[PDB]
Amino acid sequence: RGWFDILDDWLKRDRFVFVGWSGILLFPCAYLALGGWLTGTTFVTSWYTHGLASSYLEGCNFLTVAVSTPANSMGHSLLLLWGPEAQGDFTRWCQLGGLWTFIALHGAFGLIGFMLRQFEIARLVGVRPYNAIAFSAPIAVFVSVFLIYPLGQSSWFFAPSFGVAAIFRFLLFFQGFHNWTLNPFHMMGVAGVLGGALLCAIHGATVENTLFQDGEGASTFRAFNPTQAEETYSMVTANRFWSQIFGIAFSNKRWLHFFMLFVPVTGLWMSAIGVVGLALNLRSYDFISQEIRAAEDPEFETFYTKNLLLNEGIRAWMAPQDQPHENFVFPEEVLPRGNAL
Amino acid sequence: GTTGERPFSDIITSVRYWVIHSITIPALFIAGWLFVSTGLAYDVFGTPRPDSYYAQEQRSIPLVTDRFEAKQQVETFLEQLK
Amino acid sequence: GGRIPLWIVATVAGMGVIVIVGLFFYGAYAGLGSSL
Amino acid sequence: ANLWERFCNWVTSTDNRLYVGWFGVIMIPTLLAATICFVIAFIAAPPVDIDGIREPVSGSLLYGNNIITGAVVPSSNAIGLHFYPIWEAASLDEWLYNGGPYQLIIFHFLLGASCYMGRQWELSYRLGMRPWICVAYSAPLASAFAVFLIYPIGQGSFSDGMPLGISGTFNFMIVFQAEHNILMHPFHQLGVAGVFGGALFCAMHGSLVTSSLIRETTETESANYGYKFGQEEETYNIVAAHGYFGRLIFQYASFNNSRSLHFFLAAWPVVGVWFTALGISTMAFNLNGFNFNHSVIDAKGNVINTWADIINRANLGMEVMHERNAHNFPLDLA
Amino acid sequence: AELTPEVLTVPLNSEGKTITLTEKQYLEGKRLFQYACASCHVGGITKTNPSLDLRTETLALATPPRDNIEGLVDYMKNPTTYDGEQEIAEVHPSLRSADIFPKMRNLTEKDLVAIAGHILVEPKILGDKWGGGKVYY
Amino acid sequence: SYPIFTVRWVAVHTLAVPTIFFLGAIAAMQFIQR
Amino acid sequence: GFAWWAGNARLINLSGKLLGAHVAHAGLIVFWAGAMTLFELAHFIPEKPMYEQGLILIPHIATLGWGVGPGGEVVDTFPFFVVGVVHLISSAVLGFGGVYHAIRGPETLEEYSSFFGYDWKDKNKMTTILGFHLIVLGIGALLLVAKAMFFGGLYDTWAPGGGDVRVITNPTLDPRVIFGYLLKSPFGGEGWIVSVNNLEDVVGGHIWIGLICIAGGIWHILTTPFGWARRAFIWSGEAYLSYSLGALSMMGFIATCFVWFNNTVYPSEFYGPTGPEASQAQAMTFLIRDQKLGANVGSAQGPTGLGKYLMRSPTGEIIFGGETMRFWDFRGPWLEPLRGPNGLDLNKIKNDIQPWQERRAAEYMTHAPLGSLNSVGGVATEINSVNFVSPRSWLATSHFVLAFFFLVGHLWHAGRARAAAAGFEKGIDRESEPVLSMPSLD
Ligand code: CLA
Ligand code: CLA
Ligand code: CLA
Ligand code: CLA
Ligand code: HEC
Ligand SMILES: CC1=C(/C=C/C(C)=C/C=C/C(C)=C/C=C/C=C(C)/C=C/C=C(C)/C=C/C2=C(C)CCCC2(C)C)C(C)(C)CCC1
Ligand SMILES: CC1=C(/C=C/C(C)=C/C=C/C(C)=C/C=C/C=C(C)/C=C/C=C(C)/C=C/C2=C(C)CCCC2(C)C)C(C)(C)CCC1
Ligand SMILES: CC1=C(/C=C/C(C)=C/C=C/C(C)=C/C=C/C=C(C)/C=C/C=C(C)/C=C/C2=C(C)CCCC2(C)C)C(C)(C)CCC1
Ligand code: OEY
Ligand SMILES: [Cl-]
Ligand SMILES: [Cl-]
Ligand SMILES: [Fe+2]
Repeated sequence: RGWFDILDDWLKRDRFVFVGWSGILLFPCAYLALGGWLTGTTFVTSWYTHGLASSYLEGCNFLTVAVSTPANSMGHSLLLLWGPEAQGDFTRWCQLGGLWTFIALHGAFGLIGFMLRQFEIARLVGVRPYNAIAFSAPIAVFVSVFLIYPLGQSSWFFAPSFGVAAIFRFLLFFQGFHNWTLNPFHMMGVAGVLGGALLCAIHGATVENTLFQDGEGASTFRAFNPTQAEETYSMVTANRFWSQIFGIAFSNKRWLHFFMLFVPVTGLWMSAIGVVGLALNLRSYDFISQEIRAAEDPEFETFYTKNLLLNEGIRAWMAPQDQPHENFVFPEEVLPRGNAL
Repeated sequence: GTTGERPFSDIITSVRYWVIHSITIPALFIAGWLFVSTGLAYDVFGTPRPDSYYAQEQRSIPLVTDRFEAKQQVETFLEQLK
Repeated sequence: GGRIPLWIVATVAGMGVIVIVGLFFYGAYAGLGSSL
Repeated sequence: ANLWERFCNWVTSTDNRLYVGWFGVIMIPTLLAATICFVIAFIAAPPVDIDGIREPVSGSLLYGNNIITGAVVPSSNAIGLHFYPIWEAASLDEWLYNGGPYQLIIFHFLLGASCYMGRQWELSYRLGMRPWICVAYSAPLASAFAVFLIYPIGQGSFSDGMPLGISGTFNFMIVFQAEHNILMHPFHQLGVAGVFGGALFCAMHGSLVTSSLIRETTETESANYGYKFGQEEETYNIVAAHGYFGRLIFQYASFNNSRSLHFFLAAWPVVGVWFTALGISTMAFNLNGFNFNHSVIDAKGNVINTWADIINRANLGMEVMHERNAHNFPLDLA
Repeated sequence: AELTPEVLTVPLNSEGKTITLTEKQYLEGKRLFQYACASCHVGGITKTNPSLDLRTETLALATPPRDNIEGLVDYMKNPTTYDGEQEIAEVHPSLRSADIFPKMRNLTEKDLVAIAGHILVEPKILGDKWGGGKVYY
Repeated sequence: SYPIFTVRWVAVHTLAVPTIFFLGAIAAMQFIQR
Repeated sequence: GFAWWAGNARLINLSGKLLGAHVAHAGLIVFWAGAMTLFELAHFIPEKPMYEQGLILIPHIATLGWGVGPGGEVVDTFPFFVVGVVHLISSAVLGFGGVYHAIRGPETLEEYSSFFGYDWKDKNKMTTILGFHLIVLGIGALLLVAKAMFFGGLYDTWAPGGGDVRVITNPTLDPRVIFGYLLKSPFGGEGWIVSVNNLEDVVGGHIWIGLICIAGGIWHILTTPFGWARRAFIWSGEAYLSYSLGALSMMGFIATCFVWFNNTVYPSEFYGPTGPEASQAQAMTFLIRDQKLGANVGSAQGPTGLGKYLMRSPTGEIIFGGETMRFWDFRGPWLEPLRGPNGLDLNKIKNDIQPWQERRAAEYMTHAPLGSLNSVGGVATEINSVNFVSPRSWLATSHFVLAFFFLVGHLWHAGRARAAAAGFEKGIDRESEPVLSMPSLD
């Protein structure tokens, strides 16, 4: 019972906000990632890295504020405050995009800290660590999108900027440049996210509409007690209903709740794999057979060829302002356009 | 089902709490206001004022184009405004 | 202990939120970011 | 023992392997008609002149498509919102060229899906359940009405309804963003939150219940065998789950009432998807997402671009290219 | 950059005399342009006839030259086609036709000067954006 | 018997104190003119 | 039984308090109509079209013929003021009775008087209350007939000369016309009852509706529901509410389409042009511009091979070309002079387009009902400048939302009324679970 055990004792005291050993990593990094984002979106410009206003101070609103990525000329610099680019000048550090690496790096270590917290609390309380395992899916998404993806590209500049409309721009970039909707790993992610939301709604509704009458009130919430041994709804009636409505139904309460873990976690993991490919521009952009036929046969048209024309418009029309370091000058006559528009 | 801290509902309905915080809250609000109205926020963060995004006859973004001269590039852009 | 009634704390706090948020929406039409 | 009463008893019987019911009397023929026509069209339909410009778009497998590019193509812009059944065409060849199958499918499907919702009410009544599962289903159903019926109504043409295909869906999405800025519309933002949050809570609830399963099996067998269908006792310890999750955040951020918890699980994605269905349904009448194009200008009046202006550049690209041969005049008003 | 007197200085007539607007006049003219003109002329284009814009170089080549305060004030009273050959008051808003274009009824002589001044100042600020259309948005 | 200063007290003010300061700064911004 | 968040369900069997809730709520409705009208009038500027000013109630009054003259010019704003003040004043009386019956008046009515008291299960009394309200509604429809025929008439956008207020002397009574509308297809070119395009049919329909409602009111005062009706319905207050929720839903969906397509009882002078109208006007505008330059718009082949300006509809009618081919069912007063028996007449197009038609098309094309949630007018890629969202977009979207939620409300209360009537709205009886007494499916 030395100083280590005495510190263990204090970290694991049952208090309003549990601390734990994991709290030493989690709480500084979470607070700084969050405080960095609120500071930047309130006060900090993107004029020197993007040619964009991005703070409330500059006139932006909650949808258009962002902590924007550093200039392309920084490469993948860590952009440490004390590093060779800002050289300890706090003001220059903000203007060069240092808050972006600050937030991304502290956010990453905060995510680690949060998953360790899930492990730590589960061990102390005595439950299996499946909530921590499920949280692997948000972690894979964050690291694949915010770190691996720009590390495969020319610079951090092409990572997502931390803002509502900046993320909207990220979506559209990925359509026009990567044809990301065509990518089967994203499609598997879509099915996991929408399948998860389906399972969430259908399961909640089923329980609430197969309840046992355990009180007399019209509000049925009051008729549950957290220490009761009895199931509060009828699995047997729920199974009959869904078997006759949909053909098949759950019959095992454990499988059902595991499947609810499984579906959205797996979906997110699949999309992360696809973004890892896009780090290398390894896209599912084209179908070669469609392109060979369409090049030879000007009457052949599909929704696939229709969408590539859309992608080509996006690229030519957004690239000069979206990639200002490239000094794209596209004269009017080269811009792709249909008739009249 | 309590961990020993004082309940929140007891605190915010207490007179002493409001004695302290009817001062501490407006003071913080006033401090934040002054941070902006004095212009200090522009200076601390390097955020352009409405008159200093461009030079008078200038329509080019002052974009940082060098990794290790970046700090100096910003500084040269700023001089060209004054 | 239980001096200031809770329902009065909620009303005044809630109207303080309304005031601050309303001022942000007024600001969408005036000054910076108003398009004018 | 009257003949009509015997039919009535069979329609509403709770002993049929699949419940029929009065809603099912309509649902079964309309869904079969829609399904059979869709499968046949997807495999074999000839190209359709969706935009009414005599430029047919090939949608089916036999005409050079795969699973990802294929579609049942929306009906001709020359038809607009006119009703186009088979018997209004001079020939099936005409009806196919003009996209008649799409109308037949979406009308039969929306009817059959609406009766699907009614059927959910009806069986709940025959089994002595509470009735509101069908209310959960009204959120996906409203979303299908929005992209198949409401949006064409407001825009004047089923040619602008969502195609019955994978790449056609993405086409619909891209064009929708160029013309309505849906990303900047709060009801779509609420839909994302309902769908993201729904996936989140699905994973949360699944992991918390799985985390607190009571030990009932050995390590050599699936834990799932620790539950037997219809057992009276709960299979996990909700107080242990509450004790874990309440400490993960703080105590009062965790449920200990299972009814409240499952109602929350029901309500969040259902309401979020109601709003996103309403978003499509109101952008049908061209009340569009927030426009902050050139909202920031400097002391001289120079435009200071924001991320909203970058979005607009991408939207402009989609605008100028979509349906590249169908516009003769400068404004794409529908 | 700021709204300096030099940018606020625009030609008064073809002879070469100039006039220097105030910030107030510029802001007034911008409000009035939005009220009475922008539904067709937003950003210096013409929605119902895109061949003709409000760019200064276009206005300079109109007959009656319209790149000056006088020429623009006269246009708002008695608009003509681009070659000067016909009066178009019955299809284009003007004081001469304020009975059929009721938004022109309560425009005073100084309102016209402010509107004209806005049209002449704005290309000095926005460059190609003014009258360039969606390419430059 | 309740303590006044706790870990909870710290966490609360860690968030609440800069929040009010920020609301003050953003409020002032609504009156900035170009 | 009910929690605070379902607290108004505690009113179900307190007829006196429930009366106060209804009457107080009616005062809220009349209050909004009063205050909104005054707000609109305080903000009104006559030199600007109503639809550039965000008005939705003043256009409803103008349509009734008050305040407007030829062309829809506002000539006198005092009728607007009066309509708003009288509504505003009346909301005090309804508020007064509402709060009295909710707080101080008798909590239940059936002890105080057998006339005003009711049991939800009393089918005779319930149809008597329904009959009284049917008569009121039938009177309501005849007031519109009265205004149209005897008190100055209605605004007629189709009136020769640009539109004007017109007394209706020959309302349509032929039931083949009136009920013919109820049986037209809702699809394009037909439009169900939304296609009503003249005031004689409008006024004639309201004579019919008033008589039918009054007749039905007397019918329901005098009878009780037949046995087939008694075995087919649920007879409870929540069931009745759910029926009305379904009815309001259906009516909101109809109203949405009415304001989106109809330019007769929603004149474009007041509400701005319709989607189809503005799209037709753009083709008209550039037909006019190009033809003035010397273009032969009849013979001009466009990029696809279809006419650049003019083409055929699928049944042969000459119509405007481009994407607006979808909108050829549009009919409007500024366009109909150009229509001959085969559609648009090329001789009239070459020779007979008037300046007022050029102005109107230019105006409508530049006031198409497109705009952002923050009221930036135009397509979604347009820059800030024009503060405009069509009243038609505002009225269509708002009422689609309301109509949708009231359909959900119908499902909610219909399913609950069924469950409550059969005795299992609170959940399944553990000792008598129906499925446990049923044979298994396999
Ligand atoms: C249009 C909205 C509306 C209306 C008309 C009503 C009306 C009513 N409600 Mg409901 N209610 C509503 C919304 C509404 N409610 C909402 C949104 C909620 C959710 C929070 C509830 C929750 C709720 C609960 C939980 C309960 C009711 C009950 C009641 C009834 C008695 C309330 C009472 O005695 O309070 C007494 C309140 C006071 C004495 C305070 C003063 C209130 C006055 C009337 C304010 C009016 C001011 C106004 C300016 C006066 C103008 C005067 C001028 C005209 C002369 C009454 C008929 C109760 C009930 O059913 O009882 C059996 C009940 O238990 N309501
Ligand atoms: C539909 C709404 C409605 C209904 C059903 C009732 C029903 C009732 N009220 Mg309530 N009340 C209402 C509205 C309503 N009231 C309003 C709006 C007010 C404020 C003026 C009141 C104020 C009020 C008070 C102060 C009292 C009642 C009382 C009563 C009871 C006896 C009334 C009686 O014998 O009158 C007999 C009938 C008449 C005298 C009718 C006279 C002619 C009327 C006014 C013509 C109606 C005008 C027309 C049809 C429509 C309005 C015009 C408008 C559209 C411009 C009865 C249960 C009494 C009660 O409960 O006793 C304990 C009582 O003291 N009421
Ligand atoms: C608010 C209006 C209202 C309401 C709620 C009621 C309610 C009622 N009426 Mg009354 N009725 C009314 C107005 C109303 N009525 C009017 C104005 C008249 C005069 C014409 C009548 C004449 C009347 C008669 C003659 C009878 C009733 C009866 C009944 C009861 C059974 C109704 C029923 O089965 O409907 C369900 C509807 C049907 C079974 C048939 C529906 C056929 C319609 C036309 C289908 C069309 C719907 C379509 C999808 C939507 C488009 C519209 C279409 C027409 C184009 C019920 C209590 C019955 C009763 O018991 O009276 C004692 C009865 O025999 N009513
Ligand atoms: C004429 C219309 C009508 C009427 C009279 C009723 C009446 C009733 N309903 Mg139904 N309901 C309706 C429409 C209607 N409903 C619609 C359209 C829906 C679908 C959304 C529902 C959905 C519904 C549910 C899910 C439930 C009821 C219930 C009830 C009962 C209790 C209501 C209560 O106390 O609410 C109290 C009021 C509140 C708690 C406040 C509601 C706040 C709303 C949601 C916010 C709206 C804000 C708005 C968008 C503006 C925002 C601006 C900002 C400044 C706020 C009562 C019998 C309950 C029941 O079954 O009892 C038997 C119940 O559980 N209703
Ligand atoms: C649509 C209804 C318009 C409104 C409102 C305004 N203008 Fe216009 N303008 C319009 C057209 C169709 C044309 C071309 C007319 C022709 O056939 O020659 C114009 C032209 C002008 C010009 C001349 C441009 C040039 O010579 O390059 C000017 C200076 C002009 N319009 C000004 C103007 C003003 C000041 C307005 C508000 C009071 C205004 N216009 C409104 C269409 C429309
Ligand atoms: C970065 C950095 C740092 C840090 C910092 C920090 C930590 C910060 C914090 C910050 C903060 C911490 C801030 C905050 C703010 C907040 C805010 C600004 C909020 C707002 C909100 C609101 C607005 C809300 C409202 C509402 C609504 C709207 C609706 C509903 C209701 C409510 C009420 C919720 C340091 C120093 C290290 C240095 C380096 C750099
Ligand atoms: C029951 C209840 C409730 C409700 C209530 C209600 C809803 C009520 C209503 C009420 C009302 C509804 C009221 C009203 C009022 C009104 C008034 C009081 C009026 C007055 C007016 C005036 C005085 C006017 C004047 C004028 C003139 C004459 C001219 C012009 C100008 C002016 C405007 C100035 C609640 C929820 C709360 C709660 C619970 C209970
Ligand atoms: C005014 C006017 C007019 C006229 C109108 C009319 C004449 C109308 C009528 C209308 C009508 C005449 C309507 C009707 C309705 C109906 C309905 C809406 C129905 C419903 C039904 C139901 C809902 C049922 C249900 C059920 C079943 C099916 C089974 C059994 C059970 C029950 C009962 C539940 C016109 C257009 C010319 C013009 C304009 C104005
Ligand atoms: O977006 Mn663009 O807008 Ca609605 O129409 Mn006009 O063009 Mn075409 O028919 Mn399909 O698409
Ligand atoms: Cl396309
Ligand atoms: Cl076109
Ligand atoms: Fe569960």
